[PDB]
Amino acid sequence: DSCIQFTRHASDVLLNLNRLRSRDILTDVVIVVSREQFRAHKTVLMACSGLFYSIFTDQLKCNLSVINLDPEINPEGFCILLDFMYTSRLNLREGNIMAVMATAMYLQMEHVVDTCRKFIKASE
Amino acid sequence: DSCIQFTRHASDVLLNLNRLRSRDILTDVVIVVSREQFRAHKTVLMACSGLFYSIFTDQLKCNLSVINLDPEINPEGFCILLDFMYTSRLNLREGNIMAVMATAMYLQMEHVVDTCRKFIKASE
Amino acid sequence: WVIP
Amino acid sequence: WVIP
Ligand SMILES: O=C1Cc2cc(Nc3ncncc3Cl)ccc2N1
Ligand SMILES: O=C1Cc2cc(Nc3ncncc3Cl)ccc2N1
Ligand SMILES: [Cl-]
Ligand SMILES: [Cl-]
Repeated sequence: DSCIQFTRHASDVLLNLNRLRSRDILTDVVIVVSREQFRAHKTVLMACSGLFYSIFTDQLKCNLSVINLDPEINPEGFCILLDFMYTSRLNLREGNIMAVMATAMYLQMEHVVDTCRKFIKASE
Repeated sequence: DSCIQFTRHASDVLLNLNRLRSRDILTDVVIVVSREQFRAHKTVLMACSGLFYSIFTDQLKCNLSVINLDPEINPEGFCILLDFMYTSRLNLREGNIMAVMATAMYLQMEHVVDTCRKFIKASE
Repeated sequence: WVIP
Repeated sequence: WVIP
């Protein structure tokens, strides 16, 4: 086509979605991790994670307001990944990299799994 | 902080939200324009438009599944702006610029209003 | 704004 | 990935 494109549009949309999350506006699901609860928007979770995409396209699960993750999932690792979903920023540190990579593998967030693998390989 | 950032994350999120819109997945509102109906996600509409942000933060309207726009709004102008919200791409043409600018002013999409004003000024 |  |  002959469209023009606003370079900062996608980033501005994501910043506003994160502002809605902060203020708990139109959040439609609670993700439960080892008795730690995280409110989010189903559409953002689906756009970022192969696992949530599969969950919320299921005819029965699409209607659930609460999702319980596998008990092996670390709440801090989940929190870091939820922040990444809404900001593009990943708080990757020596002390959390193993939990973050394990959580990203479970959530099916291929780009996060890739950078964790590379950061681990650099330290060996 | 000491975060790393994935450059293409915001664009990838928006592309996936547009794929959900195309497949009518988790759309939670119908926007009615001169008897033309457009399904969308409330959160994406709020992230892009000052008008929808005001509508869906209202305690009564946040619960509506149908929103009727002012009868002066042109369905094609709305369609072009809805496409822009989900893609960052604006199909601005000599034949639609007046309807697009009028719709963007009503929806409170300041960056679109800005480029329409500049494109009109260049043709005078 | 840019030409994509 | 970049340093923002
Ligand atoms: O690593 C990843 C990130 C990711 C996101 C999604 N999401 C969607 N895919 C396609 N159409 C719509 C959506 Cl919402 C699916 C798989 C994966 N895998
Ligand atoms: O031109 C524009 C575009 C736009 C978007 C919004 N959205 C939000 N603002 C702040 N926090 C959350 C959201 Cl969702 C408000 C006003 C305008 N004006
Ligand atoms: Cl990812
Ligand atoms: Cl805009």
